[PDB]
Amino acid sequence: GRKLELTKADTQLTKRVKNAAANVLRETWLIYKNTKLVKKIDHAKVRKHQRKFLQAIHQLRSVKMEQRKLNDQANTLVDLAKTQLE
Amino acid sequence: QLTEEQIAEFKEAFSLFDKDGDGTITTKELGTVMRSLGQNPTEAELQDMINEVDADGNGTIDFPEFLTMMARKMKDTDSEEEIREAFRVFDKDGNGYISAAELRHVMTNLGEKLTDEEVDEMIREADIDGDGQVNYEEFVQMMTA
Ligand SMILES: Cc1cc(C)n(-c2nccc(Nc3ccc(Cl)cc3)n2)n1
Ligand SMILES: [Ca+2]
Ligand SMILES: [Ca+2]
Repeated sequence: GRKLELTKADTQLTKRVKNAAANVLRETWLIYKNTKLVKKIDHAKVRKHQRKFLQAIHQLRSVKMEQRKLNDQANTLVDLAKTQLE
Repeated sequence: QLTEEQIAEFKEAFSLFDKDGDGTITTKELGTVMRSLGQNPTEAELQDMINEVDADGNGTIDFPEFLTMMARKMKDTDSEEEIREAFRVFDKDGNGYISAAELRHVMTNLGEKLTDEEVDEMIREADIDGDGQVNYEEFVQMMTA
């Protein structure tokens, strides 16, 4: 039997991914431009885009964590169904 | 792909989810089942669980959507590392050992518990060297072999 083995590992989430990912591109570019393509660095501009960059990166981390959570919930139900194979 | 016997056994499995026996699994029934397994999915997570399996978009999971779904996740993997990690929780000094006394303290007080007698049978198998200490990596390897 299966003994101790277990299963091997949304429109709203997709929209959260596309908006956050576009903002990572936006802010990576604006930090790069304001730190490497200007004659004089405007630190207020850099702080602003660093705040927007960290928020977009952390939003993508949040979606990925929620997808991992959803995947394990689905695997929990699949594992329960697989007890009937015994 | 699924065999005749697996299709039959998964019909029995469908009854673990379809609580009222009306032929469909709702978010409400999935919530009850998940909570009976000590999980706490939010409403959106329950809806997501239904929506990923609900091919016709009627808001519930029927037996063919349930079966079709089981076919995609038949692959299993060994649990050795995860089980070892669960023993590591009780390895106070992080030395790879749990004493026979600490194993009794844990097993007779935490979770569902074992009787002192069941603990005796577990320790007899776990303590390979008869030194009153359990090398839990070795014990888990033995049970998953
Ligand atoms: C990528 C992705 C995200 C989710 C949620 N996925 C998924 N996959 C399979 C099943 C399932 N839910 C489910 C529903 C009912 C039962 Cl009884 C058992 C599993 N959900 N997949
Ligand atoms: Ca039902
Ligand atoms: Ca349906």
